[PDB]
Amino acid sequence: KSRMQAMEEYIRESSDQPDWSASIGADIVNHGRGGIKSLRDTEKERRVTSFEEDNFTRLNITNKAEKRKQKQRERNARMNVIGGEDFGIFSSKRKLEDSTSRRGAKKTRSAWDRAQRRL
Amino acid sequence: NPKAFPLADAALTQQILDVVQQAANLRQLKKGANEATKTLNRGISEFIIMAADCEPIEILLHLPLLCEDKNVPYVFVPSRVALGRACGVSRPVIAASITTNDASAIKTQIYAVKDKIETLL
Amino acid sequence: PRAPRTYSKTYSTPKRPYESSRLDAELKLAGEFGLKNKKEIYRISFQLSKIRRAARDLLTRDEKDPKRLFEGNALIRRLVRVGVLSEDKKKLDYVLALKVEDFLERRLQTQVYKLGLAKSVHHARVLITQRHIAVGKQIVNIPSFMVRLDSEKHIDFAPTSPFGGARPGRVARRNAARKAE
Amino acid sequence: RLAKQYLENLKSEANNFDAGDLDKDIIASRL
Amino acid sequence: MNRKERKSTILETLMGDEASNKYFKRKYNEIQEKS
Amino acid sequence: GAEKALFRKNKGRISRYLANKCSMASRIDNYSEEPSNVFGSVLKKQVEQRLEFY
Amino acid sequence: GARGGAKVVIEPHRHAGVYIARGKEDLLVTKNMAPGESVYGEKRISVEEPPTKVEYRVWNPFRSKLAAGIMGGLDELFIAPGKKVLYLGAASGTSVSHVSDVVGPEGVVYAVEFSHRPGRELISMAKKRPNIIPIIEDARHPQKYRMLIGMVDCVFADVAQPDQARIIALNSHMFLKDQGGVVISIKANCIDSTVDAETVFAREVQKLREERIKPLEQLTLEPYERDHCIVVGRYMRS
Amino acid sequence: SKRKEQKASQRKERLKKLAKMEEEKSQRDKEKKKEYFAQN
Amino acid sequence: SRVKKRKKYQKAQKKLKSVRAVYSGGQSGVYEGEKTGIKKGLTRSVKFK
Amino acid sequence: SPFGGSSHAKGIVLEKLGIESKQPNSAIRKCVRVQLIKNGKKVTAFVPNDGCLNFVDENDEVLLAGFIPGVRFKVVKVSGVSLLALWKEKKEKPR
Amino acid sequence: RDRKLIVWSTESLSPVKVIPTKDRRGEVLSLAFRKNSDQLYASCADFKIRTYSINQFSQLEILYGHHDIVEDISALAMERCVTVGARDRTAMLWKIPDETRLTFRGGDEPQKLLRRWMLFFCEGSIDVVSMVDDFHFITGSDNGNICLWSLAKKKPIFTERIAHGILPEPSFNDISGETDEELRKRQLQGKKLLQPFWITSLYAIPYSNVFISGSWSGSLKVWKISDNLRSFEL
Amino acid sequence: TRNIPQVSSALFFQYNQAIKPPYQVLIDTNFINFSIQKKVDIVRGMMDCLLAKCNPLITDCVMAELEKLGPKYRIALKLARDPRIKRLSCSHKGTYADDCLVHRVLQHKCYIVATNDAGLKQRIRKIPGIPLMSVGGHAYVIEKLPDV
RNA sequence: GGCCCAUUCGGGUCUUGUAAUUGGAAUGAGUACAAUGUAAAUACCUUAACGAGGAACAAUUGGAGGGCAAGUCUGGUGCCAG
Repeated sequence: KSRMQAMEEYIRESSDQPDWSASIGADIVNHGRGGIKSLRDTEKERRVTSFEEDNFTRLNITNKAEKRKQKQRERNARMNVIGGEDFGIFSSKRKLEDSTSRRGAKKTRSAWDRAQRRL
Repeated sequence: NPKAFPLADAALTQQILDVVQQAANLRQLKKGANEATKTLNRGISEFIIMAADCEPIEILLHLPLLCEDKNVPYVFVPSRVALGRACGVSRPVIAASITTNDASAIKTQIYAVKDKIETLL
Repeated sequence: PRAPRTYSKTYSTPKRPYESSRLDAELKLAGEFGLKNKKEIYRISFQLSKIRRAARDLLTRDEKDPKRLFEGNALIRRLVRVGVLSEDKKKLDYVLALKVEDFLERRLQTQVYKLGLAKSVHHARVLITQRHIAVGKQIVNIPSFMVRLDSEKHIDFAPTSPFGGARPGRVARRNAARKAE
Repeated sequence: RLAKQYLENLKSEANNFDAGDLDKDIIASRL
Repeated sequence: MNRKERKSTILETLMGDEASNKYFKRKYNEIQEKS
Repeated sequence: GAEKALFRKNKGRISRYLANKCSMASRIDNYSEEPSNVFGSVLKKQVEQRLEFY
Repeated sequence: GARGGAKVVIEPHRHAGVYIARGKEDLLVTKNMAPGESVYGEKRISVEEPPTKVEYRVWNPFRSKLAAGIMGGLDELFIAPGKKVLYLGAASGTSVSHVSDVVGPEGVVYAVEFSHRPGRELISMAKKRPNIIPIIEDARHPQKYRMLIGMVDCVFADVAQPDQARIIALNSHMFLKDQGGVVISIKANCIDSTVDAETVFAREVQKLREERIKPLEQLTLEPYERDHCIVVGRYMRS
Repeated sequence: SKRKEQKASQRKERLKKLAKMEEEKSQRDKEKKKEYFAQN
Repeated sequence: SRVKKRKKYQKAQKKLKSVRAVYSGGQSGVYEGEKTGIKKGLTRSVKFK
Repeated sequence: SPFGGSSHAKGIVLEKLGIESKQPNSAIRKCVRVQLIKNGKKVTAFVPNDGCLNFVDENDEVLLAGFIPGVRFKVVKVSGVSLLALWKEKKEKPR
Repeated sequence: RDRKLIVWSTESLSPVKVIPTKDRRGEVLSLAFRKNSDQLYASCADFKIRTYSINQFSQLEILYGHHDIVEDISALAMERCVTVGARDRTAMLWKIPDETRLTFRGGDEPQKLLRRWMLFFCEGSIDVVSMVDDFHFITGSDNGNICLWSLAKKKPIFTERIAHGILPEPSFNDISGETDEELRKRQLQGKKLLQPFWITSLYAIPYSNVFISGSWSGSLKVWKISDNLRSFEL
Repeated sequence: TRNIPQVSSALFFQYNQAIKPPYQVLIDTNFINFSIQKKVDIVRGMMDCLLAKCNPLITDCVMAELEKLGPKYRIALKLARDPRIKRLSCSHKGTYADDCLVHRVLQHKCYIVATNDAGLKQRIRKIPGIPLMSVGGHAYVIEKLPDV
């Protein structure tokens, strides 16, 4: 919930650690009918495989739980991803400042807290 | 003062040797001194590339005369030896010509490099 | 039952479909890029409008704002990965300077025509729809596939396609068989 | 600065041993 | 063009061209039929 | 010089080969303030090697 | 098309000093100031006149942007017999020789060039035409060659530079007559490739106007050239 | 003479299309001067 | 729809070279003159008043 | 509203008033008197053409839609089949 | 350049199988055996890597991701094989089962290098690569730069500029045909024409702290990597 | 000599394929007044209408008609002289603007015209490829700009 | 000869038309041998053979104009008009 997508790419450029890119053709969902797979949805699928390898059996999707996990996840694509990078997070409105803000109890509240920080 | 003038700096040569490479892949590249002259004679050359260490240099100083008559940019790289691989070809090249094609896949960085070459001139 | 779902349209009909300037605008865009219908032009205009509206909203904000800086740089990073914006236009005003023709130029059928693999835009579309084009290793039959730069160079003919090294198609082998017979 | 505060905020949101690691060790020993 | 083909006056050069003569003989016959 | 045979199947190859080198010598002569014969002397020598092989 | 035996009829153009050769094709031609030779390998007409053999040169509109303007149909061409012309950006005698032909022996042509390499051939051309005065000097500094140019009626500038308007103005202020001619050739890509051609031409016609040049005309040079025009203007000092 | 006849052939076709357009701009013009003076 | 519109666009291309001149690669080979002829008394010129 | 709020109204074909007209495809030949079923009020309706006039007969169901000035109604639909389908030889009227 | 990968018996050099690349541009440019394994990895000019199981004489999988030709290839005991893309100026490390790649870029510029100093040649291409370690590898560039890499960092951890020196300046008697001595000297343009030696070879002994570089300077240079694997010396 | 002005090369028929962002917009005298009336002040009111950066231009004439208006129309003058508003100088004797405004778009097919005077609107409607922008209702409206 | 513009008269412009003949390639729907899949099975993925010139392997909808008879009707100032 706290994570804001646009922020973590700055970590990526500023991490200085590689990113483990996949193959050009291995990313397209289905012959191009579904656009290039977004970065997040590649992070979800590997959880399935990393989940699938240990359990020793695949996970089937219930007919109900099916009906709210592919279309909009491939229609947010058709609305929002054009080429495997999302154009949707921006039309959305969010208060990222709370995620940036040092809202925790360990926050500058008096002149002495910030002075101790500067030490 | 020098006959080989202007000479691209270390950086500018790299972008030029780049656009040279994809051109060889896309059949937009005519290389060698006489082909440069022919592409110049027909006026299909958007800009030419020549080498400053040609042995002797004098065998490619016709091309500056041809281009400046017609307003085509030209620029020099330190090495004819380096200009070879960018052409994708097993021998040194002292002069090569990228041709005019508004229908080419690689237009954008050509006009980017072609933007810089006139600034150098 | 269980919760319903959010889905939306990828396009919007123009404010006035009937001004002549518009009509011949779709005419030449279609003809040069070889589209099927005006539906694709309304599609592409729709996202271009969304992108420019976001860019304008980010312009309205004062310099150095967390909002403007974060989201504007994210617009531009993604717009440069798609290849639409060059590396030297890393600014949001130049996002506001964008046009539909650049997106259409990023459509795969343009690249298949453009690299020399096809001799007409319609031939490029036929080749794509006919399982002859591979971006890297993977076969695409959607002309509306937009191409990245790293993906731009990896456009080749399919290993399975007859022109890319596979056996001749049905017509060629049929002709050879009747010639032998 | 703004990036660091987010990381510090994230770390706030997020004797020593891991239950999964103990399981993985049995899995590895079986392996 | 060759020296032999050259003529002092334009019309003679048009006389040497066989295609123009063949082209036109057809047309003059066609028009006279209508007339 | 193909109207007076100035440079003149195997014979034609030499005529073109000499034509290529004659073009270079003009470039050196034209774009040198004080042209020398050092390059001309050698550029004749390869033609002599060219002639012997054919 | 225009082959050796083919015979043509020479008749005058609307502009003085310009001529048309009819036939199966129509050619723009100018009488040769130096008969018996071609300057850039152009094509030539020889006419028998009482008999003296007068000679006429073919003007290739693709090579010469001014000739493309004539093909474009310029209403007014200040370059005319008995008129002083200042040619800026004279790469060689490809066009200046034709301009030298139009002005005639009574006229002169002040050819200005910067790059030394094209200058050498231009000087070699200049000897063959006693009326051409070659100025191998930067046009950005008219004070450099004020020593060499007398008062001029018209200025032709084909310099392909971003700062052409400044070059045109300084030369116009120093050299051009009041009510004198201004005729420029503009390419959009050099001045500004970022924006379309039409906005560029609007910007250039604007810059001429602060400099007290009244612009009269503009011609895009299609089908002979993309993204060109020739703007014709009058210098209004008063 | 075949080309001059061609001009007269497309001449007649245009003016029929032309007389159609003016008729629309006549009838619609009368309508506006009824709606305008309806206020007055 | 694709074949129809292709003929429509190319037709429209045939239509514009009638109304105005368009570049076709420039000169190709030796200059063979003005094929359509030269009109002495005609100007196509867009005049600044 | 012409139909009192509905977009369509059925009626009863009483008599084809234009049968005796000499001129083929006259404006009159397409006029038919119709009884509105919901209130019984007689009205006049348009049939698309004299060819379609063959299809309409007396005591058949006819649906009327908004359109010899004053005849505001057109016959769009008859006896289980739309006229244009019958007129295009796409259907036969059920009896 | 025949677009074939043929295998011989070691004893008699007798051919036992031919494996076509099945690509017009699939000119094989480098071969590397997985250490103590029958796995072969082949880098081919069609921008792709071909991996074979020689015990079977069969093709297994193909790798995609490289921006230009794959000139060189190096592998160690595990299957993490490293590559260099020539004009790509990028080095790529591959997980064959997972099929992902780690992409490594140089990203140095003479502009900043000179200012920090206050002849540096921009890299035109990476030419060679050898795996010092399963977590470290070295590359050689066409500007004479030897760069040390680690999987942790994208950028080089340490680089050795102009390792093999600068090429001899062209003779003044050959630069131009002008008679006067000084005229030909101006054609040399001082030291602006001088270019560095190319790194034609670069081999590191596996799992060691030393490696060897090669060129036509006339000498093989032996380098030693620091114990901390953060730098190397001659 | 007969003169037949060439159709601009920026036109594929009646599409102007030259006007692209950023635009050039000429301001007419009435437009400043109506903008003040509907409180749609100049620069962003476009930015919402067009979603692109434009360059407002006021001619020597238009700056002059604004200034014949008098003390009742002072607000229009200060808005007219905003530094973001560049000026298009004029070299014709008359101070009449409506012939001034149209005549520039006759030459160069690179401008939009901002106007609410019905006197000046239809003149732009015959000439092809001249987008026509006006203030109506609560914000500006652009008629002949398909890129919108 | 094609076309553009023009209430008006006419003016502007050039490779255009076929309602002509002809050649070799590609492949999708269909016709379908299999394996897989699965409690079994359907389905999905993959995959042998065949499969196009009227490629008749024959999508629709709406609108705008024509023109033709030893044809029919009506009105008028021949041969007209509706």
